[PDB]
Parts: sequence; structure tokens; C-alpha cells
Amino acid sequence: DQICIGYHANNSTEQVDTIMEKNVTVTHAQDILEKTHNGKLCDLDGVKPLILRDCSVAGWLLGNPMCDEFINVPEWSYIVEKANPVNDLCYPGDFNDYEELKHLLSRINHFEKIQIIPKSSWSSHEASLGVSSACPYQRKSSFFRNVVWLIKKNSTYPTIKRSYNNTNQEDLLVLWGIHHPKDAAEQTKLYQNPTTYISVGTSTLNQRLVPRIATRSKVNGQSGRMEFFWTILKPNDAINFESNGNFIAPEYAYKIVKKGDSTIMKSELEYGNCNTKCQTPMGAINSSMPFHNIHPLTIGECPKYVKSNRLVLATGLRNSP
Amino acid sequence: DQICIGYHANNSTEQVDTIMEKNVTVTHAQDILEKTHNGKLCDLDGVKPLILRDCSVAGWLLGNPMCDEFINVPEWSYIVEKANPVNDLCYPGDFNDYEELKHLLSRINHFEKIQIIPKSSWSSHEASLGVSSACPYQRKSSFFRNVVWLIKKNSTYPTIKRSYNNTNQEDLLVLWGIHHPKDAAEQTKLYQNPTTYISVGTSTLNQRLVPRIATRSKVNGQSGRMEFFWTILKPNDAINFESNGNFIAPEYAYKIVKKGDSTIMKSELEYGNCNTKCQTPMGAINSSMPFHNIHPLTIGECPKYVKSNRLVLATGLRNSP
Amino acid sequence: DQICIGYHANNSTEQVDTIMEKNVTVTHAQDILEKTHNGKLCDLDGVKPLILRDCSVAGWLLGNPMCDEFINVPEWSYIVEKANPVNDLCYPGDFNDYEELKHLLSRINHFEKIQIIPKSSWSSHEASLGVSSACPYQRKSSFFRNVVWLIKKNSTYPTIKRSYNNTNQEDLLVLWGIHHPKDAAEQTKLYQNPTTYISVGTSTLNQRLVPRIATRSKVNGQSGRMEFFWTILKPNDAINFESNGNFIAPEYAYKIVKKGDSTIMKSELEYGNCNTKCQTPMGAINSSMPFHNIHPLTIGECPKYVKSNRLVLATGLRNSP
Amino acid sequence: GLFGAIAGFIEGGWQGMVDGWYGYHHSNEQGSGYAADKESTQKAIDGVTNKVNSIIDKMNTQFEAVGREFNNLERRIENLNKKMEDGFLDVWTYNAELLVLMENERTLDFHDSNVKNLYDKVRLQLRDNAKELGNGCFEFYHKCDNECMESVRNGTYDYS
Amino acid sequence: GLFGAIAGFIEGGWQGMVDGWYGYHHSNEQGSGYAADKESTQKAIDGVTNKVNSIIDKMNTQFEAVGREFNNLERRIENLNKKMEDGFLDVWTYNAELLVLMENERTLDFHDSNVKNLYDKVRLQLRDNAKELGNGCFEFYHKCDNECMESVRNGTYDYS
Amino acid sequence: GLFGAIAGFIEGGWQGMVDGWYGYHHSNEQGSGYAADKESTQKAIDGVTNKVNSIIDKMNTQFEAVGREFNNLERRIENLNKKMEDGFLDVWTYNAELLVLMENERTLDFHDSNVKNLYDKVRLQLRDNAKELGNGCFEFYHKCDNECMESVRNGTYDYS
Ligand SMILES: *[C@@H]1O[C@H](CO)[C@@H](O)[C@H](O)[C@H]1NC(C)=O
Ligand SMILES: *[C@@H]1O[C@H](CO)[C@@H](O)[C@H](O)[C@H]1NC(C)=O
Ligand SMILES: *[C@@H]1O[C@H](CO)[C@@H](O)[C@H](O)[C@H]1NC(C)=O
Ligand SMILES: *[C@@H]1O[C@H](CO)[C@@H](O)[C@H](O)[C@H]1NC(C)=O
Ligand SMILES: *[C@@H]1O[C@H](CO)[C@@H](O)[C@H](O)[C@H]1NC(C)=O
Ligand SMILES: *[C@@H]1O[C@H](CO)[C@@H](O)[C@H](O)[C@H]1NC(C)=O
Ligand SMILES: *[C@H]1O[C@H](CO)[C@@H](O)[C@H](O)[C@H]1NC(C)=O
Ligand SMILES: *[C@H]1O[C@H](CO)[C@@H](O)[C@H](O)[C@H]1NC(C)=O
Ligand SMILES: *[C@H]1O[C@H](CO)[C@@H](O)[C@H](O)[C@H]1NC(C)=O
Ligand SMILES: *[C@H]1O[C@H](CO)[C@@H](O)[C@H](O)[C@H]1NC(C)=O
Ligand SMILES: *[C@H]1O[C@H](CO)[C@@H](O)[C@H](O)[C@H]1NC(C)=O
Ligand SMILES: *[C@H]1O[C@H](CO)[C@@H](O)[C@H](O)[C@H]1NC(C)=O
Repeated sequence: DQICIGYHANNSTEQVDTIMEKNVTVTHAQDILEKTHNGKLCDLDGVKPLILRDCSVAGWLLGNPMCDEFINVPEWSYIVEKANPVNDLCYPGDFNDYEELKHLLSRINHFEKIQIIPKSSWSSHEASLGVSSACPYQRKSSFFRNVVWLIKKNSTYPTIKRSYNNTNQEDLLVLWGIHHPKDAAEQTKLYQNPTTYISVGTSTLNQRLVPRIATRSKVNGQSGRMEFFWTILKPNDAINFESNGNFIAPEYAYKIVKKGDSTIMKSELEYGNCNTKCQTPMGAINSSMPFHNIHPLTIGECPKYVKSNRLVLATGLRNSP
Repeated sequence: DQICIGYHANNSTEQVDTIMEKNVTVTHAQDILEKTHNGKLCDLDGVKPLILRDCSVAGWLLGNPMCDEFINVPEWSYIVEKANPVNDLCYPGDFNDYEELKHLLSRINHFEKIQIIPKSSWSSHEASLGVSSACPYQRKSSFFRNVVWLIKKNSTYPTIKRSYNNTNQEDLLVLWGIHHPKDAAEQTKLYQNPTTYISVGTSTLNQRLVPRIATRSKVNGQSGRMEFFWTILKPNDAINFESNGNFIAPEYAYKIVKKGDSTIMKSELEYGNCNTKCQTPMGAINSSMPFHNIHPLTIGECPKYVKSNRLVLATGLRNSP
Repeated sequence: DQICIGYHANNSTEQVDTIMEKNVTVTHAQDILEKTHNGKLCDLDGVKPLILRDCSVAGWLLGNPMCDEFINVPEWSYIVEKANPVNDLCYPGDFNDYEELKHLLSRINHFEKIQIIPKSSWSSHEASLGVSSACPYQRKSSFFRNVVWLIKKNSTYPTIKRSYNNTNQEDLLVLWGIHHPKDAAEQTKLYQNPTTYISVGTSTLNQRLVPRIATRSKVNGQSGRMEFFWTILKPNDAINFESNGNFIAPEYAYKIVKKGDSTIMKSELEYGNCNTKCQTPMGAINSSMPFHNIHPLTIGECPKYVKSNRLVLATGLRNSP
Repeated sequence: GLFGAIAGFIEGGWQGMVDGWYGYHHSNEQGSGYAADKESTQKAIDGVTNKVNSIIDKMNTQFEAVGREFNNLERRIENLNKKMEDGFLDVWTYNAELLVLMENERTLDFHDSNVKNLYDKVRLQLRDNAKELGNGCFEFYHKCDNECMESVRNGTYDYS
Repeated sequence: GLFGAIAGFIEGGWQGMVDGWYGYHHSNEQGSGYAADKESTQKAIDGVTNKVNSIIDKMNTQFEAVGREFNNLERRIENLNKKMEDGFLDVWTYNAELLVLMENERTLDFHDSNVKNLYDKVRLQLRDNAKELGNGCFEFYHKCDNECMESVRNGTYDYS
Repeated sequence: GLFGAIAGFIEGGWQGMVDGWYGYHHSNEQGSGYAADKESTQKAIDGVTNKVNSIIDKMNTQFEAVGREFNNLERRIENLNKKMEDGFLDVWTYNAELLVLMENERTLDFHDSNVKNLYDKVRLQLRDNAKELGNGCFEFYHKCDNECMESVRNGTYDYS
């Protein structure tokens, strides 16, 4: 009679690596690295993200005529933007401290747009003439919808003196711009005054923009340039403007309504009519696993990322061929 | 007769963790993570730090009327500043490249303040009229004590042409400012000249500041703004000034006397009439141990920081219950 | 008769360290840390690097009279510059966004210099009078060779209106400058017009430089300053200039011919008439090994760097004394 | 490997024994059979479960790298932001690759030690009542029926 | 665990033996007593002291993170400066947690191996002059008085 | 150390045996000689070669830190760029120092285990045909000429 001690074998094909040896077959093994994703952009925690589609953050905020879809958006979970949005600054120019603003809007989850200077309150200037062929809407010359390109009235551009006082409880994102024309004739034609300025001030702001008249390469037909500026206006602070020309006045500002964790993501994906916990630019992750190699940059309840093909722990023992 | 081999046991309650098992009781164990600190700000190596208390670095350097305690400070070990110092720029405005300067003063351990332009040498302007209710001293209108707010004399502000040549062996921190008024009347009332400037130059500096006249929100009663600028002046270099108005002239500059390892620390703590080797914002560390979890940012002979509750090595062996 | 099991010994002196014990003698050991380098700057992959020697990147691009060696350089592998090149801006001044440009030229491996505005095409100004004693060539007053210091002709400086359109397939680095004079007399003496400007524009550029007249410390004899600016001009874009004075016009621009991996290295070494795979500031590495402690910053097929005296693996076993 | 039992003095594994990781094959007059050792198997299961969960749980959490925007004249700080994430995510790539290699080697040795200690459990149990055959088997000097065989597995044979 | 001695063929520890980590209990006509093995204890003390000091000393030094000031329009680079220190100090949090776990496991195994080698020291010393009882004790076939017992501990019994 | 063979029940190494890492010394009527065990030596060579290459290969690649230029008013971000590279290159300095220490300790134990398993290979081979002397030698109860001695080394003595 006989008793033998011994160990488990099976027909497992699973190999792992050690320091001393590689491709060792084992009875059981556990894979820790995730490699799968549904391949779509999905609501975070049951709330739809802000997918700008063909518009940029600038295009959206300024109100490019081609971004009407996002005239009054609801609360968002995270911001998705394409690699090179076609609808950015329809009128050529630049947006001052754009990246810092983009970074600010990552940590916001809802705006409310309010009127702060009615378009119809410009009793001494023309307010409905500032349209351009660079910014078409339905084959018709138009302009960024949230700011107003003021023009002289009766061969006179009186000095603008206006302000808005933030009587609300929330911070206020306020946007304005300055028009840099192509030559002196144009300056006279639009603003009368040859030597103009734009002064803007808050508790902390103190600027005086001077437009710049020059010939430059045409972009969407224009040698002129629009240059845009922003500030956060604090509860109970006021913003003051003064200009004798070239002023792209605000009409609408943004009341910061909901704040929270998010950021801007570069992705060419559409919405997936779907719902998730975790998200990469290439796709959303649904699993229990604790590591992945899909994409560096991420948002959501995301298991950790690393750059590797295969991570596999031995759990069982050396299997006998 | 009999001989047995065996091992130590005791009544140790100390548990540690391993990969395979956790809360294993052992006969001896060594704790490596430090968690204690005396809870006070203490002299580094027997030398008192620069504790600004309610003043900021700007307030101190410019000579805010409320920072008189720090009129002529001795050599310091490190700089402590509160989260939001109440005495900063008493007259509202901004300090140009403030953070870069703050960073410069971290690696300094002693200034010597020298007069470079006597206040009484301004024979063609008024030098003792530049006080403001924004900057009170003992219920009386005053101003930053190290710079001079010049004013017109006899309805005339002649063009200032001055300079200081650094005949010393040390580098020199030099501070000046420009006044941005609220309207044209004020400009005339203070400086006569409507169109003014401030040009400043060294071997490497080349600037021309232009003040900015505007209505803006009142801060400490003022719609005007003071904007301050600095430079390091090298041994044997000179600094040149020219202005026909709005010039906040220097009187005092700082001779960099002692350099060395330090930095600015945000802490609400007072001095502890005490002496130490290592320091965090929350407290000073005195021990032999090699790790801690108290606070990220630190200065002194400080054992290393990590974010963890408990680190404990087994030294003895498994204790038998 | 007898059979014994046993292990190898030799007369190896090689010691290694373990966790439990240190300086343990072993029969064999492998050193992994590299510590040697030929001590010279060598061609990368059989192609000579750009060794500026006593010139800086600014001096080279602007065409400082003392950098004639690098008038028309061939394709380079990497850029070497001394700690403090003696030939930088011979005429004192500054180079706008210098570090960003330096960083741009790291990832380039060949320029081709083209004429874009012939020096002899300035029919209404003087183009051959702009020389300075600050910039000597063979004891004779000269100037940066790639830009042109224009001067008034017949007590008149007409408004310059020029442009260049990038009809090439490659991007174009274009350089210009502005002269900041010492006083109004000089301004009249050189440019006639008291109030001058320089406007420059592309698809994306939009600037208007205004010179700054001031007394400042003399450097190489000059209280005046030259300030230089650059842009990349895209294929099919044009650059426009307009000025009524103080304009340091371009003549030559750089066609970006070869792009690729490289960067600027600070080293006091000369060329070694040699050829290598890997390079540090102190010397080039030739070996099979996988780690080193020579110098942090590197380029080439370089085994990894770490800060340690000795790394040695045991391969054999404990040797018996 | 390190402890000489698996693929050593025990030549191979038993395909037939499926109820556990380590165990017994018996042979007597009533027959021959496979049977797991519950305690030894469940010790190892616990250990290896906790080794796994320790690698997962103590990652709390690694670097959480959410993107930034730099522009055409901030190429230096973009490169800096680039290099930071290279360096980090390539530090974890080293950790994780090597951790898994080292712990894969220990886990196999853990199993080798377990089969060895099981062997020695029974050796000490049976004392002089059986001969070691050197291949992991003991041959009894007396009849060992199923009650006897199960008493070896319980740890209750010759309880004194 | 790995070497089968502590909490294995040696069931428990001796509370009574306080002068060292590993040692002897003897029993004869003159009495019974506990006594440490100096060499074995001091080997282990040295080792474990150097293991500790290696974890401490070779940290020379970790990241020394002294703070910076960024302003309202430098939120990107503030975030960058933020994330850097997250990533780093969370890399050391992984190292240190896991180092301690792995070395805690080795230290226990180190002790297990030590008690095993001590057992085998004496087994080889006594050869056929005593019987192994399998619980860590040897029963002598001859009288072993205190001089004899101390000679076992010295390594001097049957010196040949 | 951990496995008790090297510098334990085998007191010392053989200077005379140069053809391999582990092996045999025989002694009989025809003479005495040293001879390596090929298999055991080549197992270890493979292992240790792969341990080395694993430390080298899996570094693919560490941080590749190519320099940047910051100016007089960008001292904060220069310091930031500074501190990043401190922190990183000092993380690898910890990894590498400690990796080498831990694997140096395992490699010695690997060798100790190897000499032990070789000893037990032969013990099981010779069964009751020789006496263990406790110093790593077996004394045969019968004549063992060179053909016999080589048959022990082949693994072919008493092949059944
Ligand atoms: C415009 O200004 C002119 C001055 O020439 C004035 O006479 C005229 O009445 C104004 N026109 C309108 C339409 O109000
Ligand atoms: C440059 O020249 C081409 C003609 O060769 C023209 O089509 C293009 O529009 C020009 N670019 C600009 C910016 O004017
Ligand atoms: C001030 O200037 C006036 C010019 O109206 C001159 O006559 C007068 O004497 C000056 N006043 C003083 C106090 O010097
Ligand atoms: C804004 O309005 C409130 C009155 O509702 C006033 O008290 C406050 O001072 C105003 N803010 C400014 C900057 O003038
Ligand atoms: C320069 O301008 C003057 C005007 O005084 C003109 O008469 C003269 O002919 C011009 N000189 C030359 C050399 O062309
Ligand atoms: C400063 O003064 C010294 C004379 O003491 C002089 O040599 C030096 O050039 C002066 N510096 C400047 C910038 O003028
Ligand atoms: C493991 O490595 C082996 C031999 O080096 C190689 O043949 C194979 O590609 C690897 N395993 C698998 C499943 O590919
Ligand atoms: C260790 O973990 C145990 C069981 O998981 C738990 O009860 C306990 O909280 C831990 N030890 C201590 C002292 O808290
Ligand atoms: C190893 O350390 C020993 C003792 O701590 C010391 O004497 C020696 O300097 C080290 N080895 C060498 C070769 O220097
Ligand atoms: C194990 O087996 C014995 C003998 O066959 C049996 O009587 C008993 O039920 C079992 N005892 C335990 C403690 O499992
Ligand atoms: C150890 O004990 C022996 C026998 O009792 C005693 O004679 C001697 O003094 C000791 N020898 C050594 C080397 O410690
Ligand atoms: C090993 O040795 C035997 C006995 O001396 C010899 O006959 C044979 O050639 C060898 N066999 C093998 C398999 O190496």
C-alpha cells in the first residue's frame, strides 16, 4: 500500500515570464493589462459631454455663425474638440490668452449666457452694419453673434463710455475685441476718427488697446484682423469700456453656473448615444481590470495607463508537458 | 537527555504586512515613517527667518506704511508669508514680474537698503505731496516709503533726467513705478503735461512706459492705478530715467548682501522663539528618522516625504500567539 | 571509494553588494555602468555637427562680421555652442523670442540661405551707410551681414512698402530688426522723421514696432540698441513691411531644407576629426554597455544615464578565501 | 526550482487530480485514487490572492495625466510637458514589467516550497511506518486501508 | 513559511529564551534550561541591520520638492508643476509601500532559513549519537551532562 | 546562505575544478579527480544570463533628457525643468542601486539552491549504496571504478 504527494497539472497553454526564464507554461494565470474599449465617446456618469464637433472653443464662445447648434448649451460632463476645427475665427485674427481660457473651461461644467449690453442700446452708433463675407451665414455676410462690430453713424463715432456691474453671485466671463484694419481709408470709412483706442478696466484689469493699420496677406478675403480679449469679472466688480473706434463690443457674457472635474479632449469621434464611467480619445473603458495601454490622456474612473504589450501574473504552477 | 533547537517569542503586539499576508505579529519591528513636528516656525541653524507676518513681499519692498516693522531687517534664514497678506499694494495696481522677483528673493539671505536718489534732491518738482488715503499711516494719508510720488511744481513738470551708477561690488535691486490716472483732469492736476512717458535703461534694460488714463472700479477709494517695475543693476552698470510725468521715482534700492539656500513659505504660523534643523509649513521636525508624511514642500535637513499612513519593517520574527 | 559534490572557486578579487551583506567576493561579476568617453565632439552617424565655435546662434543667423566662417554652412548633425560665445550681438540689443528660436533650430538639420530683398533694390533710401564701430570687420566699421541698416537719402526717408511672397515649397525663417536710438538728434540724423514705426504682417503675424529713444549705458560704445524679431513664413504666404524709419531690413532669409532629430549643446570642446554614435558635452561614447554616469544631457544611440559610482551584478558565486 | 520538489524529486504533475493544487495519490487493496489536501491548497490560494491584490490595491493611484494646451511660441514648455510624461509613464513601464517578472519567479518558488512542506508534513507523520521511495511516495510497512489513508490526509494518523 | 521550520516542524517559539533570536533548550539529569546560540543570532542581527540601513542609506536623496509661485494667467504651468509633484511623490509611495511588503516577506523567510540551518548544524554535529524526534529535538543515546550540552553549543561536541 | 549548502554543509569551494560552476570530486583505486556537472552548470548559466539581459533589455528606454534654454526672467520654469530631472534621474538611481542589491542576494541564493539540488540528485541516485558523510561526500559500500563514477555523473548509475 502506498501514499504519494504530488501537484496539479492541466492542459493550460498560458505562458508567463520570470527573471530567470521566459515562456514558462503554468496551470493558471491572471491578465492585469486592459486593451479594449467600446470605441465611442460616452456620457460621463449619465450626463452628456460637450462635443463641439466642427467648432472650436473660440468659435463657440464668440458665436461664429456656423456654430448655431451651440447657441445655448446644457450642462456638460467633458469637452471634445476635433484636431483642426474648421469653424474657428471666421474673420481672421487672434484670441488673447486662448490656451489659458481653454484650460479654465476644462474645470467648468455649465455656463449660462446673459445679455449685458443690449445690441439695441447703442443709440449714437450703428450696431447692425458690422457683417463680413469672411463670416457667412446662409450665403449672407454675418459676424460672431455674441459680440457687436460697431460702426460710425452720420460721419461721427462719438467716444463710447459704457460699463457692466456684476450684480450676480457667480463669476462672469466677458469677451470683447478690437479691429485692426488694412489702411487709413478703411479706418475713416468705418470709424471716422484716425487715431483710436480701447480702454478696459476692472478691479484688476487695466488695458488700452490700440488698433494697428497695415497691409497683410488676405485670409478669407480680409487683410484686416480681429483680436479678441477676455476677463473673469468678479461678483460685485464692474467692467468699464471706452473707445472712439475699432471696438468689438460685447453683448453676451457667460455666467459660470456649474464647476467640476473635466478637460478638453482632442478626438475625431462622434457621440455614441451611450453611457460610461471612463473615457480615452479613442474609446470608453468598461471593465473591472486595474491597468491599460490604450491611450495616455484620460478622464473618468479609469484604471491606470502604461506603455506595454503584455502583463500577466502567474497564479498557478508550472504545468507539465 | 535531550537538546532542542528553537526560536524566540515574546509578548509583542506589533503587526506588519507582507505580500502574501497582512497583519502578521512579529517580535520586533522598526518604524521608518516620521509623523511628528513641534508645530512652530523655528530659526534655521540658529538664525531667525524672515517672517513678514501681515505684509507681503511687495508690501515690504515698496515700503507700505503698515510694514514699518521691516524697515531695515537683519540677515534671514527663510521667508514666511501668510496665505493672503492684508498689507500688499495699499494703492491698487500691479507689480511687474512679481513671481520671478519672489523667486529671486528665495535664494537671498540678506539685503542692505541704500539711498540712491535722495528725496530732497528733486529741486524742480514737488516730492512731499504724493500721499493717498488708500495708504494711511496713523489715520494720515501716506504712501509706499521707498519710492517717491513726484508732483508738478508751479504748474510745470519739467522733463526728469536722472541716473544712478552702481559703484558698489554687489548687485542692486531697483524699483520704480508709473501712475495710471482716472481721467485727463487728474493728469493735468498732478503732472500738467497731457502726454507723458517713462523711459528706463541699463546695459540690458530698454523700456518706455506710457500711463493709461481710464475710469475703472474703485479699490481703496481709487480709480487710479500704480504699476511697479524692477531690475537687477550690475556692478558698474548705470540705470537711467527720463519722464515728463506719472513717475514714481526710486529713493532706496537694495544691495544684495548675503546669498544662499532658502525659499518663500506659505504659513499662518508665528515665530516659536525656538531653534531647529528642518521645517514644514505646519511645523519643524526634530528626529533621527529617515521618512515622513506631514507636508510636501520643505526646507532644511529634512528626511524624505511620502504620502502614506504607515511604513513598518519587520526586524524580528513571527511571534507565536 | 568516494564521490563528493561541490562548487567552483577561483582567485577572483571582485566584490559586490547585497541587501544583507556588502563587499562579498564572487567568482564572476558583470559591470553594467559605463564611465568612459573619448573626450571629443564627433560626427553623428558619419555627418559633421554644426560647431559654432566663438559665435552664438544669434551671431550666426544675423551674420555678425566675425562669424564669416558660417556664411553658407552644409547640413549638420547637431548644434554645439560655447558657454558664453564672444561673438553674439556686436551692436548691443536683444533678440525677440530667442530661446524659442534656438529650440526650433535644434530639430533642423539644414538651411539654405536665399536672397529675398536685394540690398541694391532700395532705390529711395541709402543702404550702404549702416555700419558701426560696435561691429568691426578687419578694423573697419561694419554690421550684421544678413540684414540692412537703411538710412535717409537727401534728407528724406520715404515710407517703405515692401513684401516677399514665399513661392518656395519649404518654410522660411525671416529676420528683421528695429533701431532704438539714443536721442532725437540721432533720430533726425539717421531717419529724418521724428515719429516712426515698423509694421509687419503675414497670415498670422500682425505687429507694429515703435522705436524708443533714450539715453542708456554704453555697450561697445553704443547707447542705441538694435532689437531683432523673427517669423516662420509658410509656403504661399507673404510677409509685408512698412516703415518710415528705424527699420533694419532683411536681405537674406533661411529656407528650411533638412529636418530631423538634434539639439543645441553647451560644450567647450573642439571637433575631433572623428566619427561616433553617441555624444555628451564632455565626450562621445563607444561601447556595448547599457548604463552610464558621465553626463545628464545627451544625443545619439546612448545607453541610459544615472548618478552613481558603481553598479555591479554578481554572476558567479561566493568565492572562498 | 529553488526547493527541488516540483520538476525535481517529484518528476511531474497529476492531470488526474483536479480538486486542488497540491494533494495525494493513494494505492491499496481497495483501489487507488487522487485526493486534494484542502489546507495546503487553501493556504496557497489565500497567499497568491493577496499577492495579486497587493499589486493592484497599493497602486492608489499612479500618475493621472490629463492633457494641456501649449501654442506655437511655447514649444519649450510643450516639450517640457511632453518629456515629463515620457519619463513618468516610462518609469511605471519599468516597475510593472520587472515587478511581474520578479513576482512570477517567487510565485513558482512559493508553489515549490509548498509541495516540499507537504511532503515533509507526511514524512514526519508516518515516521518509521513507511519507506521513502525518493520520487515523492511512501510505501507502508503495514496495511493502510481507506480509513487509514484518510487519516493521513486529516493529519490524524498515529495521533499518539 | 518557505523553509518549513518556524511554525512548521518547530511548532512554536520559546517565550522563556530571551537572550537571543535562535537557540537551545536542553534537558538532562542536572536540569533543563534555555540558552541562545550567539553566532546564529548575531549573523542575523548583522544581516537585518544592514537590510534596514540599505533601505535608508541608498535614499540619497529622493526628490527635494521646494515650492514655486505661478499667477492667475499661468494656470497651465501651475497645473504642470502640480502634476509633476503628484506623479513623483506617488511613484515613491508605490516604491516604499511595495519595498516594505517584499522585504517584510523576505525577512521572515530569512529567519525561517536561519532556524532550519541551525537545526541542521546540530544534526550533522550529533550524527548517530541521537535520534531526531521531528519536532526540532534530538534525544541522545548516551548521557549528556552540562559540559556535553555546552559542547554541542560551542560546535565542539565530537570534534574528532 | 538561505539553502545551507555553500559555506554550510559544503565548507568551501574547489579551486581545482575549473570546467564548470558545480560538479564532482571522485576518489577511487584508479585515482582522484575533479569533473563538472554539465547540466547543472548550464542551467544556471542560462538562468543568470537571462536575469542579466532582463535588467538590460526591459529598460526600453528610461528617461531621455535632452536640454532646454530658459532666460533670465524664466527662472521659475528653469527651476521646474531643473527639479523634474533631479527627481527622475534620482528615481532611477534608487531603482538601479536597490535592484542590483536585491538581485545580487537572489543570485547567491540561486547558486546555493543549485548546489543543494545537485547534492540531492546524487543522494537519490545512490540510495543505500553509499553513506552520507555530512560534508557533501558519499562513501560507497562497493567498489566504484571510473565507469561507475562516470555513470553517477551521467545520471545512469542503477538506472533500474
Ligand atoms: C447728421 O449730422 C449733420 C451735420 O452735417 C446734421 O445736420 C444732420 O441733421 C444729421 N443727420 C441725421 C440723419 O440725423
Ligand atoms: C503669393 O503668390 C501666389 C502667386 O504665385 C498667390 O496665389 C498667393 O496668394 C500669394 N500669397 C499671398 C499671401 O498673397
Ligand atoms: C512760477 O512761474 C511763474 C510764471 O507765471 C513765475 O512768474 C513765478 O515767479 C514762479 N513762482 C515761484 C513761486 O517761483
Ligand atoms: C456694483 O454695484 C453695487 C451696487 O449694486 C455697488 O455697491 C458696487 O460698488 C458696484 N461695483 C463697482 C466696482 O462699482
Ligand atoms: C534732393 O532734394 C532737393 C530738394 O532740396 C532737390 O532739389 C535735389 O535735386 C535732390 N538732390 C539729389 C542729389 O537728387
Ligand atoms: C559707472 O561709473 C564708472 C566710474 O566710476 C564708469 O567707469 C562706468 O562706465 C560707469 N558705468 C556706466 C554704465 O556708465
Ligand atoms: C516567447 O519567446 C519564444 C522564444 O524566445 C518565442 O518563440 C515566442 O515568440 C514567445 N512566445 C510567444 C507565444 O510568441
Ligand atoms: C489589519 O487588517 C485587519 C483584517 O483585514 C483589520 O481588522 C485591521 O483593521 C488591520 N489592523 C489594525 C491594527 O487595524
Ligand atoms: C567596502 O566596504 C568596506 C567595509 O565597510 C570598506 O573597507 C571598503 O572601502 C569597501 N570596499 C572597497 C574596495 O573600497
Ligand atoms: C478524518 O478521517 C477520519 C479517519 O477516517 C474520520 O474518522 C474523521 O471523520 C475525519 N476527521 C477529521 C477531523 O476530519
Ligand atoms: C565551550 O564549552 C567547552 C565544553 O564545556 C568548554 O570547555 C570551553 O570553555 C568552551 N570552548 C569554547 C571554544 O568556547
Ligand atoms: C556516460 O557514461 C557511461 C558509463 O561510463 C558510458 O557508457 C556512456 O557513454 C555515457 N552515457 C551517456 C548517456 O552520456
